[PDB]
Amino acid sequence: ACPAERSGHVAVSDGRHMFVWGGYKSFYLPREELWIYNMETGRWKKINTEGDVPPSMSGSCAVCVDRVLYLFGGHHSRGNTNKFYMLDSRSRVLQWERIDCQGIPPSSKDKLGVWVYKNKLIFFGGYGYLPEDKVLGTFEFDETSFWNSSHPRGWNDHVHILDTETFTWSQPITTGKAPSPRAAHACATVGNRGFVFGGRYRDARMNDLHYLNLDTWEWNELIPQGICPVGRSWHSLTPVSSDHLFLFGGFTTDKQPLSDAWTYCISKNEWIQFNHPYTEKPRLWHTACASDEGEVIVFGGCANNLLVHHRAAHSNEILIFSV
Ligand SMILES: COCOc1ccc(-c2nc(CC(=O)NCC(=O)O)cs2)c(Cl)c1
Repeated sequence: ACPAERSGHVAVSDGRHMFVWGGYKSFYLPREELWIYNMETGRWKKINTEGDVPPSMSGSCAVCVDRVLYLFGGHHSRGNTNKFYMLDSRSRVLQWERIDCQGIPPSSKDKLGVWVYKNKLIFFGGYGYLPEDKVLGTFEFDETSFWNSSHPRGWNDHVHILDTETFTWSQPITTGKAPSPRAAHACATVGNRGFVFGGRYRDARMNDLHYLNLDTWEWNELIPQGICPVGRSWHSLTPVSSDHLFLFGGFTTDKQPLSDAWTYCISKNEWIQFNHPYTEKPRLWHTACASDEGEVIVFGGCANNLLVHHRAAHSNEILIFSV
């Protein structure tokens, strides 16, 4: 009929159709299901996948390139993973493919972000286990995870490249000052600039903005003039044009669910707050996808503090923002 409510799912789009997989609610959602939303008509459609179906997961990182889907990472019932999957959505019953990649993969983690640039999928940050061996960057343990679970976890500032020409992992030699290790940040790509805003680190949910030059591997920090959005994690950051990123929702340091929306103007280096009718619908750990008609499609996520699991208000609403 319609997709069940969920948080921490993935959603990717080609501008017409939005593909939704995974997430959890109050147990993980069925791993074989793939929900497809038509951005032009508003109808959903459920299909069942086969092949090397990934385990049902929260916090995975997914992209849609040339109508083929790539999925990295996430948290399943036995923990975090660093496996890589692809799902060709061009043609026949769709088959997931686990890709045995070459090179040193990233550590097993979730709640990260990715930038697409030509043949490269570029992943940044996240939360998961200590890397099996030293990795270019820094890993910072989360104290609370030691006593809660068998395997402690922590945040990282790693940058990894999966080159789709050969499916080989590598780490670029970056210059500049990289952002601190973080998870639940939001990543967005415009041209050769890989933007990242916000995220959780230590005891803070941050408000800084940075971009990585995807042609020179140089980190730059952006300091916009005037009023800026409150620091947050579990928010969405979506390119809406060559010159504007759309920001919505999330979760403050003081654990307040957010319903504000902003546009970040790249050319002017300025934030502009966006009026919308969903002020009473804060979401965090939702997804957001841009349509070819200048809209942003938000789905799922939780309306309150999802860390109180027995009171968590997960959603299956579609919120349309006209930009
Ligand atoms: C597998 O079911 C999902 O339910 C959850 C939801 C959240 C967490 C946590 N994530 C962190 C790391 C972080 O930066 N979290 C982002 C932040 O704190 O703003 C600390 S607690 C966990 Cl383990 C399980």
